[PDB]
Amino acid sequence: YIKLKVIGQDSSEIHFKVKMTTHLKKLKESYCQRQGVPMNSLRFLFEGQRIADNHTPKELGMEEEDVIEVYQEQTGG
Amino acid sequence: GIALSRLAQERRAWRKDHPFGFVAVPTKNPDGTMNLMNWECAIPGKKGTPWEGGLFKLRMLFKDDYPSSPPKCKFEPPLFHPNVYPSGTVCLSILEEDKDWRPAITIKQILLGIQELLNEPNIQDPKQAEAYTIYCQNRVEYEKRVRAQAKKFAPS
Repeated sequence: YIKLKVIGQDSSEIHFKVKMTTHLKKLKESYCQRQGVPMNSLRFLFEGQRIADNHTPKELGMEEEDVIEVYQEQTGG
Repeated sequence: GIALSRLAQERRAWRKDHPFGFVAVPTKNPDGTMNLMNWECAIPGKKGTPWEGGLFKLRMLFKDDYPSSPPKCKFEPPLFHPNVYPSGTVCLSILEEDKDWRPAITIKQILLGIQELLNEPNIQDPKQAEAYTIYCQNRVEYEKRVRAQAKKFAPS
């Protein structure tokens, strides 16, 4: 279990506590729900790497209080 | 100039043949004359859906580039629906000139496409935060709100 700070371009900082082996797609779902933004309209980055759905914190080498960056390619819909 | 002629052709066709329960009438100007650029419409709820019993009025606004350009459809008052802006504006692929809009699309085809949109929302492109949240979390609460607003707009 590690806490992750999820940052967006809109200065949004939402924290999530996840297990080291859960697929990071669940964190995308919790960001979609807590922000009311469609999940398919967001890109999640760890370092300079787009976070895949089967990627896990253990695989990406994430640690406590690491930061994930979120981009929204749909400027209008 | 061509818009007013196309809109007048549509008004006559709607009078003669139009789907049951729908309304589509041009508004009036402050001087009483007819304004074919602003229509007051109404879309009836489908039986068997949480929308049944309610008549949801919306407004169609036409620009001078009609029918080369699509009309702007705004629900008045704004509807609780995941694809309706908090301002009432309805987005649909046929209502985006850079998408699926063609000049042949009549008023009848737009009101039917919005009617279908009510019970079958496009969850991939939500335009309202509140209805997209409730629909993707507590569907029972979503239905209760729709039925509450269906009874709110029921023809009394």
